[PDB]
Amino acid sequence: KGAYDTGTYANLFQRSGYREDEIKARLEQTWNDLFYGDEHTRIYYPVGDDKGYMLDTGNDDVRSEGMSYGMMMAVQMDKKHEFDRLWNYAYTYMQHTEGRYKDYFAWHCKPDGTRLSPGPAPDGEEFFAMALFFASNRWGDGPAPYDYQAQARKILHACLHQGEQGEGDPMWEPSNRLIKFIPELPFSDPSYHLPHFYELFAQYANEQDRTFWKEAAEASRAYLRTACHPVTGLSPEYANYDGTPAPVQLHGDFRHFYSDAYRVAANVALDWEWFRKDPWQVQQSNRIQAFFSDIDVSDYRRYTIEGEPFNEPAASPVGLLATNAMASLAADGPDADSFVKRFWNTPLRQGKRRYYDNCLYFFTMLALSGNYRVYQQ
Repeated sequence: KGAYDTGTYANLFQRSGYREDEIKARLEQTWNDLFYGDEHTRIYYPVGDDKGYMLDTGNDDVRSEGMSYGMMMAVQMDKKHEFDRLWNYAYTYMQHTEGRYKDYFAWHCKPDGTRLSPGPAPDGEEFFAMALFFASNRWGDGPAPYDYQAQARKILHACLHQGEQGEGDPMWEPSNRLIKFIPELPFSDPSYHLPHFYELFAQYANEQDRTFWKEAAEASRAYLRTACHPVTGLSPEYANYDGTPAPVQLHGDFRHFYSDAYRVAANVALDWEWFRKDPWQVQQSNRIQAFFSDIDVSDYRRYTIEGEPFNEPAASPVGLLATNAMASLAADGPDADSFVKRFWNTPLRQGKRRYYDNCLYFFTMLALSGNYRVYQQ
């Protein structure tokens, strides 16, 4: 039985030998550095009386992934003031009130709130919805826009029913219950698949959509079994509905293992911890850890999914290490303890390119300390 049933969350740092007091302190120190740290470390910036944003330091913009990530970090750490500031920013500047993207969020804007392009990034919407359901369950609903449960249901309504609402498109393909890369294109991004979140959408979303969310959970677990390489455990950034790498796109070649694909190992391991439904998830976690067991983080590259290294280095090697270590929630092989200790000894990234690494880092620090939890009711 998973943590959803038992209420017990594995403290992998404690199992590795770290003291409960040091683990708590390290998690609180990670939060303080990311949200209130110095100018070379922090990624959260308050705005006036009631807003705040998560800055993509590398691109000098604010992304719906990043805002939704910040809200999930905040609710898991019981930080309601920061949650409400991030949510108010996303609600005020990024969420569409009309047109083909009604109730979706512009995927990026300038820090001042100016939208840069109207189209969404579906992984943003699913983190916004999960974080808002947890806000409702931990803290209770306030007046709009802080009526968390109704806001979450409104987002997931649009995710499934946008084509009925007007000229746009839903974020899930109805015929196969799989999330799409963007509403308009007929392929997916394996890192967007969160079967563990869809299990909870099946409990918390509008009653009419609960059967769909439960089928989406099963379809996504099966989809990941097709998308992850059976030898290396590596997955492509973009994949066809059948799990093979999607064709080269106008904006780049996403057939390889790079930034987006890092989250797959993290997502598989958390579904295993929460629901414990697909034992393949243990072997997938063992495979990716075995692949990286003898590779230095400073030497991480782009890889073909069959494990051929490019000369090109990883842009977010600390992010990749974080997701490899989060796989210890599921992995039972010879490398699981080593990755937990290597992660413990790795500090937050600093400087211009810190954003993506530091988001993935914080979620691993939550999960390995036993603090990435389901908030029920």
